[PDB]
Amino acid sequence: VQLVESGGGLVQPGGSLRLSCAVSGYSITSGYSWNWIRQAPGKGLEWVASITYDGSTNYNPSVKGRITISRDDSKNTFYLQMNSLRAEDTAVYYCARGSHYFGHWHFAVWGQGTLVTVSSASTKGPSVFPLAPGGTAALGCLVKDYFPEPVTVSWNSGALTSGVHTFPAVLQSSGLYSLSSVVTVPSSSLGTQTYICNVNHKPSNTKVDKKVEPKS
Amino acid sequence: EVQLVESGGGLVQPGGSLRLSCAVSGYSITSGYSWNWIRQAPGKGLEWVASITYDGSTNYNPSVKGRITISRDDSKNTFYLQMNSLRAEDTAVYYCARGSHYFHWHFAVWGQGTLVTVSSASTKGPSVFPLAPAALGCLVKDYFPEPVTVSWNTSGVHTFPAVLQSSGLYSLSSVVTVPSTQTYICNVNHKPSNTKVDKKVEP
Amino acid sequence: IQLTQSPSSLSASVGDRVTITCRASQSVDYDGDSYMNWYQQKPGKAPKLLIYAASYLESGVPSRFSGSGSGTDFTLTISRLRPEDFATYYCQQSHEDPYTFGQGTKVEIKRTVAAPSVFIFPPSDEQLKSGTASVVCLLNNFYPREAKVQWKVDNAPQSGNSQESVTEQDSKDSTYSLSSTLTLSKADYEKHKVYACEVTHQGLSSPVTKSFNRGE
Amino acid sequence: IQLTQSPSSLSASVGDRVTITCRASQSVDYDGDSYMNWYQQKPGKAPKLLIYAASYLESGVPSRFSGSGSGTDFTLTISRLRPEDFATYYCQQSHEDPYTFGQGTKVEIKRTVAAPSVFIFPPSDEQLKSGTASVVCLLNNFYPREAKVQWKVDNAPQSGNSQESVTEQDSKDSTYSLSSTLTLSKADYEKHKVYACEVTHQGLSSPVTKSFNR
Amino acid sequence: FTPPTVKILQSSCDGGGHFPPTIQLLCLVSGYTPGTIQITWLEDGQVMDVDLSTASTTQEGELASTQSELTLSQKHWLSDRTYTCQVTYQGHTFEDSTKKCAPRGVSAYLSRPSPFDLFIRKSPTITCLVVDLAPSQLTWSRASGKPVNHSTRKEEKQRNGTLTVTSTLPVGTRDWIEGETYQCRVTHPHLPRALMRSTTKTSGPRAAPEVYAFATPEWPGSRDKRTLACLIQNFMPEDISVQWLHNEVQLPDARHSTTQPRKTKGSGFFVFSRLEVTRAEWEQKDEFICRAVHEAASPSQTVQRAVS
Amino acid sequence: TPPTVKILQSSCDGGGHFPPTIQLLCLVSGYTPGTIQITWLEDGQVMDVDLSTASTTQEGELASTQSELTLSQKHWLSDRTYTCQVTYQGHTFEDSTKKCNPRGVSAYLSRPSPFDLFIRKSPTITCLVVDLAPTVQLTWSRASGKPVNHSTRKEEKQRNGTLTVTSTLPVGTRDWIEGETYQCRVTHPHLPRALMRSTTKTSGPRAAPEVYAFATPEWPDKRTLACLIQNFMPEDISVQWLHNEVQLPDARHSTTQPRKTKGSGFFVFSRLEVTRAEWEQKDEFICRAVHEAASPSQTVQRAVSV
Ligand SMILES: *[C@@H]1O[C@H](CO)[C@@H](O[C@@H]2O[C@H](CO)[C@@H](O[C@@H]3O[C@H](CO[C@H]4O[C@H](CO)[C@@H](O)[C@H](O)[C@@H]4O)[C@@H](O)[C@H](O[C@H]4O[C@H](CO)[C@@H](O)[C@H](O)[C@@H]4O)[C@@H]3O)[C@H](O)[C@H]2NC(C)=O)[C@H](O)[C@H]1NC(C)=O
Ligand SMILES: *[C@@H]1O[C@H](CO)[C@@H](O[C@@H]2O[C@H](CO)[C@@H](O[C@@H]3O[C@H](CO[C@H]4O[C@H](CO)[C@@H](O)[C@H](O)[C@@H]4O)[C@@H](O)[C@H](O[C@H]4O[C@H](CO)[C@@H](O)[C@H](O)[C@@H]4O)[C@@H]3O)[C@H](O)[C@H]2NC(C)=O)[C@H](O)[C@H]1NC(C)=O
Repeated sequence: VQLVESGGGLVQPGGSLRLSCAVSGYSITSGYSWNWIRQAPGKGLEWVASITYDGSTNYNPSVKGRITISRDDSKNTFYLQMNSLRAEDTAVYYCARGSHYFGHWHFAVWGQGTLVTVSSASTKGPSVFPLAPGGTAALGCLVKDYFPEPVTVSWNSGALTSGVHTFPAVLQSSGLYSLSSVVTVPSSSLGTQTYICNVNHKPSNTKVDKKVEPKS
Repeated sequence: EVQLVESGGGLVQPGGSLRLSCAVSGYSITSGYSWNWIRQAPGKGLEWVASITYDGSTNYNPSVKGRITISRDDSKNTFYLQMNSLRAEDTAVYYCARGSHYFHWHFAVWGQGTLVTVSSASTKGPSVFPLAPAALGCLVKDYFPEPVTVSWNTSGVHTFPAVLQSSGLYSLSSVVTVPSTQTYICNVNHKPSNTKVDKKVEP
Repeated sequence: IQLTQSPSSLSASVGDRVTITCRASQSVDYDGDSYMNWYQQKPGKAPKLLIYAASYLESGVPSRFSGSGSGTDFTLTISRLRPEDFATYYCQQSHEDPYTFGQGTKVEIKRTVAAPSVFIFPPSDEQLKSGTASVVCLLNNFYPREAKVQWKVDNAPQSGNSQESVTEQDSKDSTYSLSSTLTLSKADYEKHKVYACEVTHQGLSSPVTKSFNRGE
Repeated sequence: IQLTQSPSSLSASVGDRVTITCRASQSVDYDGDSYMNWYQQKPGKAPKLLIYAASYLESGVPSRFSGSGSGTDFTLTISRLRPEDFATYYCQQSHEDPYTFGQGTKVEIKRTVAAPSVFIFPPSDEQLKSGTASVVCLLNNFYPREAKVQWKVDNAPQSGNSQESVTEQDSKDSTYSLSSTLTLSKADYEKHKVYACEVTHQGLSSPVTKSFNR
Repeated sequence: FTPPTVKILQSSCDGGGHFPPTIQLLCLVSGYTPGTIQITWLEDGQVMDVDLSTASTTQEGELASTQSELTLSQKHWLSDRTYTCQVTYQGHTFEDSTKKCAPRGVSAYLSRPSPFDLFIRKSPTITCLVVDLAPSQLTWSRASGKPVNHSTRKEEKQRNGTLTVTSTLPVGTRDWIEGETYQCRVTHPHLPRALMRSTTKTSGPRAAPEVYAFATPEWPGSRDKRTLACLIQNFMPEDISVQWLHNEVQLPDARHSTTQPRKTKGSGFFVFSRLEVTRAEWEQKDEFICRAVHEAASPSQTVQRAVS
Repeated sequence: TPPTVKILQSSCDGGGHFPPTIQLLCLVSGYTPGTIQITWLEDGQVMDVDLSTASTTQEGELASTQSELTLSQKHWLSDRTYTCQVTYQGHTFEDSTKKCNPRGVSAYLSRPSPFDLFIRKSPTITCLVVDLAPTVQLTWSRASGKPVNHSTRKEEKQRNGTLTVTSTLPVGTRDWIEGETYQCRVTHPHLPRALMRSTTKTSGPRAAPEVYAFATPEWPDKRTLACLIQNFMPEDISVQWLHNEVQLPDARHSTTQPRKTKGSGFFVFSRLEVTRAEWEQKDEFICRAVHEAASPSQTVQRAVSV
C-alpha cells in the first residue's frame, strides 16, 4: 500500500491548516495504526499525532493542545487540523503507518512528505531563464526570485534523467529563494535534440516550460 | 537347514584301517566352503587331523601324517576319511566340521560324530539284569565295546557311565524315580553287538 | 528522552565498514526485549525503515545492515559499503513517551579524486530586460567538496556579491556538483564585457577558467 | 603354538561374571586384527561356535557372551550365567597351520546344598549264578559332588574293591549322581550275611548308611 | 583526543577442532592519539617473562596502534590460566583477561496454519513450541494490534532434564488469508534478552494444484484389493493437505499415505497419495475422490478428481 | 609471490565463557599486489560478502588483505567447518577451522545397488571409512574362501580434518544371490586396531515389486508420466526409465526413496517429464524396477504411451 499526502502550502501565523492523507490499497477501518511525523528544516524528526482503527488517539507533549486529528471511513483518508501555528512550527509532515509489537510501534510505510511553511511573507512565483552554452556540453534553467519552497523540475516531460543536477535552493539577499538546475549532454546532441525544462510551483499554481537552445 | 552326520565306527582291530564317512546335505563341496575332520580322544582334548578345501586342496596334521588321507565324492555329495596303522592314541571320537573363511578360519556348523574303538578285544554284549525296588532300573554289566543306548518305555532318570572293570569289559547302571500299577520297560540297544534287550521290571 | 548519535559526518572508502552508536539516557530493556528502531532517510525523500527492536531486520532490507545493543547503548554495523547507502541515519525509540529520534549521521563516501567540470552561463536576454543580471558558474561531478570559487568580471576580482550551492553525493559515483551565481545590477553587466570564473580544487594541479564577451 | 588356559575348571553362582584366560606362546595376530576364536562344547552333542576375531559375534549366538584381548593374552567374559549354558570352552588360534586348542575350561553352575538319598540293592537272583556279584550303592539328588561312600562288608572295611561312577549336572533337578559298584566274587558273596555302605556327605550331619540281609 | 582500547584474540583450530602446537595470543591497543604507552602481560596476576612477548607500535594519522603477541605451548594454555594484558596509556592502565574455552541449548519451533484447519475446518490454529528450557511467562503479540485471541499455555518438562512450553493460538480465517503476521515470545527468570518467533504468509506467489487420480490394475494374486495413486503437482507454495472420500464420507488419515512436498523440474511442488482399498468398497460405489486443499485453490480452496 | 593464510578468532572469557559473538579473522601475509579473493566457506558452501568485511592494505611492495566474519554464539557451537578460501594468481590457498579430545572412528559397508548388480553387470560393494586421523591399506575377505577381486583404493581428505577411504570391489552376481558375506578391515598408522563391517543379502521373506505406469491426460509439447512400484521386500531397489532402447539419465526423473507401505513391503513413486520430440521418435517409455525378488530375471517393467 501507499500513503499520499495532500493539503500543504502557505499558512499565516496562528492560522488553521488541514493536512489530509489518502491511503490506497488497504481499508483504513481494517485494523492498523496511522501517525503524523514532522521534520524541521535542517533538524531532526519528531512525532506528533497518532490514530488507530477504533479511534484511540495520542499527542506529543510539544504540540498537544494545538492539534486536531480525525479519520474518515468513507474515503480511507484521515486529516490533521492544527491551529496556533508558530514560527518553529514549520516542518515537513510525513503521513506514516506503524506496526504493532508488544505495545510498541514503528513506522513502516512512509508518505511522500509535504512542506508547510508558516510565515507572513506573500507568495511569489518564479521567473524562468535559460542557460545556453570540449566534447560534452552543459545547459540548464534558472528558477529565480520565488517563495516559498518546494519546486519540482523535470526535462522533456521526463525524457532526460541521466546527468540531471537540481541544486538545492538558496535564500537570496531579497529574502526570496533562488534555484539552478543544469544537465550535461554530449556536444553532438546540441543541434539535433531539443531541450526543455518543466517547472511547477504548486503553492503559486505556476507551470512554466522554457526551451534552451545554444547561442552562437 | 544344513546338517552333517558322520558314520563308519565300531570295533577295529589294532593296526587296521578306519574308513570314515560324513554326508553333506544342503550345500555342495566343489563350490562350497572348507571341510575337515576333528577328533577327540576318550576324555581328552580335540586335535585337528585332516582338511580339504572347495577345490580339493588338502592339508593334514603331522601327528598322524602319512597314515591318514581325506578324499571326496562329487556324486554322493559327501567326503570320506581313511586312516591306517591305528595306535592306541588314534582311538578317539571323530566329529564332522564345516568352517568359514576370515581373511584364518573357524568352524560354524558341526556334525554328530562317531566313536571308533581300536583294540584286540572281542565284542561282548550287555548282560541286562534288572534291579527290583521309590525307584527302579536295569543294570548293564560286562559289555564291549562302547556305546550302549538305554531307552525307557526319561523323566527323573540318571544313566551312569560304565565302570572300566579289570577284565576289559564295562558295566553301567541306570536309575529313575517313580511315585510311591504301571509297568516300566527298559530298552537296551547295543550298536557293535547288534543286541536289543527288552526288560520289564516287577516289584 | 534525549537520544544522541555519533559521529556526525564521516568519509569512508568504498567497501569498508561503518559503525554508528545510538546512545540513550533511558534503559529500554523491558519484557525481556529491547525496543529501539533505526531509519535511513535518503536525501530529499521519505525515511526508510531498516531495523526494528534494534535486532531484527525489516523484510526486504539487504543484509549489509546489522544492528546491536540493548538498554541504553546501541551499535549499528555495515558489512560491505555500497554507494547506494549515502544518506542520513536516525534512531527512533518506542519504549516510553515522548517518541524521540536521534540527531542524525550524514555518511558520505571517500573515493578516488575526480576532475571537476567548469562552465559559465551568461544572463539571458530576458533577464536583462528584467533589470537583474546573473552569470552562472557550474562545477559538475567532482570530489571532494573542498573547493574555492573566485569571480572575475573584466579581470576584476569579485566577492561578497556571489552565491554558491552544492548538491548531495550521487548514488552511482558519489560525486559533487557546485553552482556559483553572480548577482549584479543591470548597469554593471551593460558596462563590462569580459566575464570569467576561476575555481580552485585539488583535483586539478592547475586551476581552470573560462571566459566570454557579452553580446557575442 | 600351544595354549595354556586359566583356569582348568571353575564354578560360580547363578548370575555371576565368568572370566577365562588363555596364554599364547607366540604372537597370533597380524596388522592389528586379533586372530583367535572361542567355542562351546556341551556334553551329549556337538560343539558350537561362539564368536570369532575374539570379539565379533555371529547370528544365533547368545548376546550374553563377550570376548576381549589381543596378541597373546585373551579373555572370555559372560554377562550373566544361565542355568542352561553349562559347557567347556576352548581357545583356538588361526595364525599358523596347524590349528591348536586350549586345555579346556569347565564352567559349573551352583545352587543349594541337598542331602543324599541312598538306596541299596543286591545283585539279582540271575546275577549270583553268573559268577560275579555286583552290589550297587546308588545316591541321587545330592550336592555338592564332593562326597565319599565307605563300603562295609560284614562290618569290615572294604578297600580297593569299590568302582564308583559319577554323573554330571542334571537338567531337571540341577544335582549330581554317584553310583558305588562293588565287584565281589561268587564265593565272597556267600561268606557274608549283612552288607552296608556308609555314605558320607555334607548334607548329612552324621554318616547315614543302609543295610540289608542276604 | 581519543583513549586507547584493548582486545584479545587467540589462535584458530582446524577442521577437527585441534589446537596448534603453539598457541598465540594478541593484545590490540588501537585507535588513540599518540602518547606514552607500555604493555604488561599477566598470568593469573603475575607479570610474565618480558622475553615471551614482543610489542610493535605503529602510528597512522591521528590515531596510534600497538600490537603485542605472546606464544605459548598447548600444555600451558590448556591450564585454564587467566592471562591479563595490562596496557598503560600515560598513567591510565587498561586490562583484559582470557582463558581456555570451557550447558544445554534452547530452541523453538512455530508451526504454520495447516490447510485443513483454515479452509475445511474453519478454526485455524498455530503452534508456538519452545523446547529445552531449564525447569524453574509466555507473551504473544500481533502485527496489526487487532484483538488477540488468547492461547492455552501447556508447560511440561521433558525427559532429558529440560522443559517444553506448547502454545496454541487460535487465529482468524480471513486474517491469515489477507496476510496477517503473528509473533511469539516467552519470558524466563534467567532471560536477559528473550527471543522472537514470527510466522506470516508465504513470500512466494500462489498457484492452484492439478489433481490426477489413477487406479492400478489388478495384480496377479490380488483380486480383492486395488491401489489408488493420486498425483498433485504444480502448486505454490508447498503447504497442502490431502484427504480421500468414498461413499460421501471422509476416510481417516491412517488409511492413506502422502509424501513430503518436493520441487518439480520447473516451478511448483509435487506430492503422491497412496490409498489401499478393498473389493467391498468399490463394489459399494466405484468412485473415490482424491481431494487436495490448498490456499491457492478456489472458490473454497479445494480441487479434487475421481477415479474408477 | 604466493600469500600466506592464517586464521585467528576472538578470545574466550577468563572464567571459560564465550563472548556473545565469535569473530574469525583471516590474515593474509605479505604477497605481490594482485587479485585476491577471500571467499568464506561454511561446510563447503559459499558465503556472501554482504556479511564479511574486506580490508586491503599495501605497504611498500607487500600487500596485506584481511577479512573478518561475524558469527553468533550459537553458530560456533554447531561444530561446523568454517573455511577461509583465498585465491591468488590461479592457484588456491585454503585454511579451515572449527570449534574446539578423543572420539571413535566409525565405518559403514555399503550394499551394492541392484543397478550395478543386475543391469550394469558390475556389482560394487563400498567400504567407506570416516573420521580418521593420519599407508592406510585396505583388505577384503570372503566367507566362502574364494579370493576377492582386487578393489580400487581411493583416499579422500575432508575439510573437517577427517580422512576417508573409498574401496570399490567388483563382486560376483551369483555370490550375492547364494548368500555370500563380505567383510572389510583397515590397518591404520594412528591406532593399532582394525575395525570390521559386514554386508550380505538382506534376510527375511521376499515380495516381488508391482510396477504400474500411468500418464497424465493431454490438456492444452510436454507430458508428465508417473510410476508406482510398491509391495516389495526388502527395500533394496533401483528405478530407471528406458527410452529409445537407451537408459535415461538419473537426474532426468525424480524418484523417491523406499518407504514402508501400510502393510507389508515398501513403495516407490517416480516422476518423469518427456518432451514432444521423444515420443515422436519412439512412443514407448518403460519404467523398469530392479529388485532381487522379481522374476524371472529380477526384472518387472511396464510400458506406457501418450
Ligand atoms: C529433549 O527431548 C525433546 C523431545 O524429543 C526435544 O524436543 C524436540 O525437539 C525437536 C527438535 O528440536 C522437535 O522436532 C521438531 O518438531 C516440529 C514439529 O512440527 C510438526 O508439524 C509439522 C507441520 O508440517 C510436521 O511436518 C512435523 O512432522 C511435526 O508433526 C517440526 O516441525 C520440526 O521440523 C523442523 O526441523 C526438521 C529437521 O529435520 C526440518 O526437516 C523441518 O523442515 C523443520 O525445519 C522439528 O522436527 C520435537 O518436536 C521436540 N519434541 C517435543 C516433544 O517437544 C528437545 O529438543 C530435547 N532437548 C535437548 C536439550 O536435547
Ligand atoms: C567429516 O566429513 C565427512 C564427509 O566426507 C563425514 O563423512 C560422512 O559421514 C556420514 C555419516 O552419517 C556418511 O553418511 C553415511 O553414508 C552411508 C553410505 O551412503 C551412500 O549412498 C548414499 C546414496 O544412497 C550417498 O548419498 C552417500 O554419500 C553414500 O555414498 C550410509 O549408508 C550411512 O547410513 C548409515 O548411517 C545413518 C546415520 O544417520 C543411519 O541413519 C543409517 O541407517 C545407516 O546406518 C550414512 O548415511 C557420509 O557418506 C560420509 N561422507 C562421505 C563423502 O561418504 C564425516 O562423518 C565427518 N566427520 C565429522 C567428525 O564431522
